[PDB]
Amino acid sequence: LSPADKTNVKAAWGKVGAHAGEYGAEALERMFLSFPTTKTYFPHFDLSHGSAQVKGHGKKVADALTNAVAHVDDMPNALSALSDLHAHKLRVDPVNFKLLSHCLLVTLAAHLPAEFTPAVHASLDKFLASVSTVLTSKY
Amino acid sequence: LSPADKTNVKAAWGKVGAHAGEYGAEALERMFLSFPTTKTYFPHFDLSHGSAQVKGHGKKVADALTNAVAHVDDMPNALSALSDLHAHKLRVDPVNFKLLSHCLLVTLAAHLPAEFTPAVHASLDKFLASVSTVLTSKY
Amino acid sequence: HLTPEEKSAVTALWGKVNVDEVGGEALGRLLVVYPWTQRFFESFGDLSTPDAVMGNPKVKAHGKKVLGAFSDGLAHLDNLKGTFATLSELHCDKLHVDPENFRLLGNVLVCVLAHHFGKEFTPPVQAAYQKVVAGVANALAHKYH
Amino acid sequence: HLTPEEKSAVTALWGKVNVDEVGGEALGRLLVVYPWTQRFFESFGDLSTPDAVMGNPKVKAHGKKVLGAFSDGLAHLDNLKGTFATLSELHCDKLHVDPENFRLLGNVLVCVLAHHFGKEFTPPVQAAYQKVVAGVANALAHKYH
Ligand code: HEM
Ligand code: HEM
Ligand code: HEM
Ligand code: HEM
Repeated sequence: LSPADKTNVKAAWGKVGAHAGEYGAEALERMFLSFPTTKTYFPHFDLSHGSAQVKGHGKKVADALTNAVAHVDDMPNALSALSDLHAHKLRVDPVNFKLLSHCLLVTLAAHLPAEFTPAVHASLDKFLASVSTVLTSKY
Repeated sequence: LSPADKTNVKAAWGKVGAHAGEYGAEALERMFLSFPTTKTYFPHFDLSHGSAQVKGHGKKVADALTNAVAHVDDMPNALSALSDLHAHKLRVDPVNFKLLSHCLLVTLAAHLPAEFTPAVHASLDKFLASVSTVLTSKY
Repeated sequence: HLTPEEKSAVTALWGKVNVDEVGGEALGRLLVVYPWTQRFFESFGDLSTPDAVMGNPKVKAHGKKVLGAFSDGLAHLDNLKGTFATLSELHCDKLHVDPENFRLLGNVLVCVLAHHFGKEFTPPVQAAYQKVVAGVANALAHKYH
Repeated sequence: HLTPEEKSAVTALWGKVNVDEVGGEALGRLLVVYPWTQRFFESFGDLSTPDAVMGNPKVKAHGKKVLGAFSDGLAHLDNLKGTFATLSELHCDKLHVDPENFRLLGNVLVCVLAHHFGKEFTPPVQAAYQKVVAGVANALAHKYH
């Protein structure tokens, strides 16, 4: 990521803060309804609206992306464990990471319309691409 | 790249050898004839069979992949000049790196039947995917 | 293939869409987020920075023409292939645009609806629009098969 | 979408294809090179390494059913949407396979044909085979559209 990208991302993710987990839930919910092929990776989950499990997992995704923003310069060693989980054990199709990153961008738009400028949209797309590249590295 | 993938690539690329530039030419031909949208990036070339220009370019692409094998641990640094050409100057659609990588694998299978095992096939895909990723990293 | 209740949420949200802006906003963001797309639009002038692109007069004007073809596509959801017959011919035979990029403008459009509408843009409203843009993207890529 | 010299070259090479083994090497190479694909074949048993996958007799068995389907597609090149309509339903609504994975299997099938025919798999022959697989990949993706 360029220095202009680091700035825009850290600024934008600062202004989420506590709302982080609540936003992650909404992103997962959007993914499940918009792309029903992704629901088969979660047979052990209640996927009904306002589900206890999706709120709880929502916060686990959000915490992961915050650490990434915090460790933006050393991303492959801040997320190393999650590649093994997603690539080796869960066998997650690479196209599915583009689907979540896209629903993640629809959530930040719908919630931070003042900070979702075209230059910030581009920085966040680059950031979520990087995150995806690391998670799929064990392929 | 894993230790095994590195060994497997140095094996296959070893057997290619002095023919690399000739296979480089074939892969470009195969791509132009199979995926004819890719032609739009070479309006200044004679793209007929056995063109002097496609042979001369075959060598340049071949010599760049040989550099990359030699510098597999420092690929981002070995190709950074090529990455600025393809993203900044030429503006190459990322989807196109996938079509050239496919046409290289098709050329190698046809020429090195003994060497093109399932394991070597999988290592060579990872290697060209790694190159494509560095060549699209200014996006 | 939409349900009655999907179709009536789609059609109901579109009749409040600012037609003179969102189109440009969509096209402008595609050119900034996926910079390779700029090579198709050289004659439009200055695309060097995000500020240049969004305020480019030939971008905003071309945004209206794109959103104008979307508006035709909703009318005729039972016959998109035919509605977009001539646009598929232009885009695939004349311009040689990789279909992977029709999907990308489909999704950039969804981020913009969300941007403007906010909470009125719900997950099930999104899943309806996601179904639309995909169909548009497929219809446009028809001359490639 | 094929010339008369294209269709002839396609049919000449296909008659020479070991129907018994090419199918299996192609389904085998998919599972090794693109390992996320193994989760749809959990019950074929031991896919834990390259040599297990190419040795596994249920991969080989199933590989014949897949080549069987391509053959059947070649016979009806002017009506593919019709020929694959049932398999499209199976893959799309029941199994939930992302249609990008249909493109990958067709490209692995072209790698496998080049491994077996070497020099005979000339650029113009490959280019007719690329048209065919794009045809089949797109026909199996129909129930998503
Ligand atoms: C930005 C992208 C992603 C991030 C940051 C992310 C992060 C995480 C984290 C932190 C965990 C839990 C680790 C733990 O157990 O302590 C997890 C689990 C999981 N993720 Fe993801 N993930 C991403 C994308 C995806 C996608 C696209 C899918 C599927 C379509 C997926 C499916 C799963 C599944 C199935 C689990 C395990 C569920 C369970 O065991 O209860 N992930 N992810
Ligand atoms: C593995 C992928 C690729 C490699 C290693 C590669 C390598 C190269 C090299 C070494 C050059 C010469 C640079 C120079 O003259 O200084 C070059 C130029 C070029 N490449 Fe690529 N390339 C790749 C993929 C692509 C693809 C996919 C396209 C288009 C479909 C493309 C289009 C071009 C063009 C248009 C030029 C400039 C030709 C000229 O004006 O002389 N490249 N590439
Ligand atoms: C997915 C939905 C899309 C729609 C509905 C759409 C619609 C249109 C329309 C209506 C025109 C005007 C045709 C005319 O009246 O003469 C046009 C022109 C054009 N479109 Fe698109 N388009 C789409 C996607 C794309 C994409 C992704 C690209 C490139 C990356 C693209 C590149 C162009 C170009 C280059 C022109 C020609 C402009 C000129 O020089 O006059 N289109 N499009
Ligand atoms: C060109 C691409 C493909 C063709 C022509 C094809 C063809 C077939 C055929 C003919 C069958 C047998 C149908 C039956 O038994 O009733 C089948 C079954 C199946 N296919 Fe495919 N297929 C393709 C791609 C894929 C891909 C990419 C995957 C997974 C990534 C997949 C997963 C399956 C599975 C899981 C079965 C059922 C096996 C069982 O439980 O017995 N297919 N396919």
